[PDB]
Amino acid sequence: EEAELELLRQFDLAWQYGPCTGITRLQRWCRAKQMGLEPPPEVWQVLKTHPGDPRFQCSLWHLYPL
Amino acid sequence: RWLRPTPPALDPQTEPLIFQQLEIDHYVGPAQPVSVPVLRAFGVTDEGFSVCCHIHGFAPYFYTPAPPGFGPEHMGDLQRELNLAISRDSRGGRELTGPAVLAVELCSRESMFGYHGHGPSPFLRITVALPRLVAPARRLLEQGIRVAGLGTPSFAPYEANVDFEIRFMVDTDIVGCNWLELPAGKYALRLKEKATQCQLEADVLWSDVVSHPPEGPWQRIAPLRVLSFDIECAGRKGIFPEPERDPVIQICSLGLRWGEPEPFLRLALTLRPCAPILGAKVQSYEKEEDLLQAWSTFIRIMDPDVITGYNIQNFDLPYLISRAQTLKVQTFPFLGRVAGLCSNIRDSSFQSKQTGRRDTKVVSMVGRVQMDMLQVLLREYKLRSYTLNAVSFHFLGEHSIITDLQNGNDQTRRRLAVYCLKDAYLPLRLLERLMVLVNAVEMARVTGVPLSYLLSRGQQVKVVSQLLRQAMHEGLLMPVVKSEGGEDYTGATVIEPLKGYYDVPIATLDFSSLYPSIMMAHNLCYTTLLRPGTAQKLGLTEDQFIRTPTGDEFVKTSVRKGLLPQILENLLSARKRAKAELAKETDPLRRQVLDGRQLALKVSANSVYGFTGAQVGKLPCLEISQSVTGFGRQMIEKTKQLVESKYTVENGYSTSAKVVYGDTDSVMCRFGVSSVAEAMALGREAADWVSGHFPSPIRLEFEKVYFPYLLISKKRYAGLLFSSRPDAHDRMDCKGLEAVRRDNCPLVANLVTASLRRLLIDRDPEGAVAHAQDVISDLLCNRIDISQLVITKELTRAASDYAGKQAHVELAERMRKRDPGSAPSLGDRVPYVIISAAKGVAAYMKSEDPLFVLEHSLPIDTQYYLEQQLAKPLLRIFEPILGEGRAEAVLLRGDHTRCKTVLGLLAFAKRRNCCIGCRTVLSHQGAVCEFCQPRESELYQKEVSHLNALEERFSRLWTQCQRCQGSLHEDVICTSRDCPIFYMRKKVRKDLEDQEQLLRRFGPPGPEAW
DNA sequence: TTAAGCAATTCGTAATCATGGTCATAG
DNA sequence: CTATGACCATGATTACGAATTGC
Ligand SMILES: Cc1cn([C@H]2C[C@H](O)[C@@H](COP(=O)(O)OP(=O)(O)OP(=O)(O)O)O2)c(=O)[nH]c1=O
Ligand code: SF4
Ligand SMILES: [Zn+2]
Repeated sequence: EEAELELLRQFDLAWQYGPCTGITRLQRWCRAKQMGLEPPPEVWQVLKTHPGDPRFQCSLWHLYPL
Repeated sequence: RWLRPTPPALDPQTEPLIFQQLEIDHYVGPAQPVSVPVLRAFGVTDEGFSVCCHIHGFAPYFYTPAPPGFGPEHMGDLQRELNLAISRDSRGGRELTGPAVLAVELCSRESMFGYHGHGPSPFLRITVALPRLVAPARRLLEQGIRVAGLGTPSFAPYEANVDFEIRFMVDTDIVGCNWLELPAGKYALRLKEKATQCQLEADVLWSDVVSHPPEGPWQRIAPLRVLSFDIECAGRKGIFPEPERDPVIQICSLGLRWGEPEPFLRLALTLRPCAPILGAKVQSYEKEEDLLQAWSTFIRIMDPDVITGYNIQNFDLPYLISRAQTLKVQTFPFLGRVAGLCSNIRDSSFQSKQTGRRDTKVVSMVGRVQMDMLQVLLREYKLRSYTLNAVSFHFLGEHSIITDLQNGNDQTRRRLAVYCLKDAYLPLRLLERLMVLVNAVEMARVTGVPLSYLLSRGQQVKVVSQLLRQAMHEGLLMPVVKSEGGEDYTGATVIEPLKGYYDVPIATLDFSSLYPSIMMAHNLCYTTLLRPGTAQKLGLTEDQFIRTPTGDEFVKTSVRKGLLPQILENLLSARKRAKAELAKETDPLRRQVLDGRQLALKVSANSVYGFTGAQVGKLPCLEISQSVTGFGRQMIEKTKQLVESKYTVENGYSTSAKVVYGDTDSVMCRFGVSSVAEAMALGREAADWVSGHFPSPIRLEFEKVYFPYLLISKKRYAGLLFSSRPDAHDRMDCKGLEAVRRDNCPLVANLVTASLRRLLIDRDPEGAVAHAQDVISDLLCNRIDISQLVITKELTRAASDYAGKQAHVELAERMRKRDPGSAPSLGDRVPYVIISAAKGVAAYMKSEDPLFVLEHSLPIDTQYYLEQQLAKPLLRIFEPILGEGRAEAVLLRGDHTRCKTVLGLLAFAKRRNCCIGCRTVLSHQGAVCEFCQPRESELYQKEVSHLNALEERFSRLWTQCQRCQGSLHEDVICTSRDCPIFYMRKKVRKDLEDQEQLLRRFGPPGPEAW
């Protein structure tokens, strides 16, 4: 923790995985894996050792009335 | 980056200098030629080199009458006035003045105020060494000691104490933004070892210069250099940025030469490594010290003339200065032209009854000129919101996210830089499109004040300047009268209306430039005001003086010519030339900006008259003001008597006309015919007929024909506008009504405009009633956007708003938990909406910020908006066409439509389902009721045509943001509170969320797993 | 040391007056 | 238990002070 919260914030702004501020984080991870762009096997291995926490399993701007 | 061209081959003993000045400056100096105040003048050549000019040998002075004794006509006492008193008790009278070369001079002059005769009198001219010694001398010659050998017994008053640079410019006939010439052999370039940073540095004596009056070929403008910039900072969540914790991360700059239709420089300086942008240079640094140093070096090397931006004074420059002070970078705050001078932040305030009161900071830059476009908008224009988005929509047509666009990758930083460059580009487009700078240069050339005074001062320095420039040509001196305080006088008359609705044409006749032509054609001035005794015992009344309705006597023009007639005549010809230029444009926005130019010149001419009556001012003469408004009242009642008396049934005409209205310059006479051609013909005959009963330039003129007409009260009416006949109609006129004020809701102003449209153009009251019914019904059914509900009010001086409790003051002074660092200040506008509660004693307890009621979802008081905002303007407008059954008609059109309303313990809802047909709560989830089950195909048919229309509204809105943003492949981030698009795109998601779930009460129309 | 003017319509806010409704006491 | 009187408040209307616009 506090290092796992920057890896996800770095996965969320890389443009080669998609334009993602409307959906979940694991849905975008599986969308890129289907098309197989290059999802890395570390943004998966922190979404498995946690429960349904809203500060891991949510996009950066899931507040913010946009 | 790009440098100025190289000054090749100037030789001073053969060649002159011809350059155009921008700024002047005062400077107390050593290195005297073998006075101490020497003058600086900065400017540009006809090619593009930068020229500093040092001017020597000038010292301030004033005048004082020589008292009638044996002293000031005897040279021993003149030089004894120069000589100091060596006594011990004269330490209060010869120290703070001390040994200064005040000197003694004898001259024969006159005082301005009044008319005593054509004969002058001896005055003493007193020079002083320094400009910062005329204040203690004034404190030592009037209330100080003037016992000096009995030469000047106390007291003799001081006359013509004015400003130093203004006295220089009045002396040598140099005006703002003028062409200046140093002749051959008069100036020395290498006499001044370089202390400033310009290219050419001359060193001249103050009698060598030649001033060219701007006219003919001397009416050009040199190629100046204009810069605009913008900055970005990275803040915390909630917390507004603070110059001791939040770094400056990006600076972006645009630069152009004036006269060329595109820029030539486009630079962006960032603080992490970035990605390239086509059309601009990009440099990157790993520390902020390098970024601030790089910007200071660029601003020294490019060396711009003018610096613009948007809110750069109150946000950008002091943020940069404080941030450079915190990080210990010594070389930043030297931004000016003088090589050894650092810059400093200093507060200032301005207040008037015309613009209100505003408090600004200033930052010192010598040589360079500042033009914040926000202050120009706030001074000239009266708008509803003053945000960059709001004025860019009105004229053209468009913090915590940024901190994670900067802590991310380099394409995010490239997106941030493109956003910042668009921000830094918008005020240039506004400056060149609105004709700001051309009008500022013409104002400085017509009035004679510098170019920095049109952003800091009011309308007094300009009329003082023009009066002094006209006073040197006949030899008069101005006095100092100051009084606190006189009384008011009686203003203008308004004629009593015949209120109602008219449907026969009324023609408008008015006088053009009324008060300046009264002051012109009856020879009224300070310098020809006759005191009550000095007529006596001469008895010549006829054609030597006249008498006014307030009571004064004023000398005819066969003896004197006043000074205010000539200043007014110059201003009137300048406005006439501006209108003659405006009569040949075809573009609409260009036509209104030339209208803005001529409006400004008419405001200047009327502020000449308003100077006289200002008892808190510099020279008031309320006798003149009273004579002006007395002549106004007399002439308008003359107009009304004459118009209603001549064209009558016995005088061969058709119908005796009757005046329905008149307001101090205009007359709205109702003629009787219902043919617009015959009304126009008789109205032109009437205007030209009545004008032949006056001196000149007094003239009445036809202006319009209203058909139909609607008169509600004093200063409240409406009508439809005819300019010609085959030019059928132009537009509506809404004088005073609820559509042009800014104290209300957009909903109410829109309803008033649409009602007058349906009522005056199509003449259908039934569509008007149906329209107002639909507006009220959609209000009560909760389908009206919250853009239409926002009220704005101006937060003025804090003590008047201490005196009585208001709504906007209560919202402003109540801070937020998120941000006690961004809140309304004095002078701005506070927006709010009114929510529903049960505290009926106070409408100042129900007000809330629009963004707070957005994010926290508070309900709206529809009864407040129904009975307090809407109802009474409608009862103003709709009554005069009918009786009081019309009040009952709209309150009954409410009554058929008021019966349809839509809406701790509130969380414990049981999700009670309800029948879609007859609204009966019941156990189970099926949509239809057992009594209303047969009619189910019709109840499914009903409401799927509602889902169908919500689907069509989702798609038109959420793809409009993609075209306003620019991109089709990346996310939208725009929470622009002045866009209707925002929060209208938020509610359709919830309407669709609700209406989709109501149709799943019905089963599915098929399987889905096959 | 520094500052154009006044006439207002108009609506809001506050205060005062009127009118009824509720509670308590007495018969 | 019922009726009458008193008090109390609450609501509505009228009069005054204040942002903006017409000149
Ligand atoms: C607008 C305005 C008018 N007035 C006075 C002076 C004017 O002589 C008188 C008439 O008002 P206006 O009709 O507004 O101005 P005007 O008649 O001088 O010029 P024009 O007809 O070309 O539009 O009202 C002022 O004193 N100060 C002002 O700001
Ligand atoms: S909400 Fe959409 S349409 Fe409205 S300003 Fe923002 S981007 Fe433009
Ligand atoms: Zn039912």
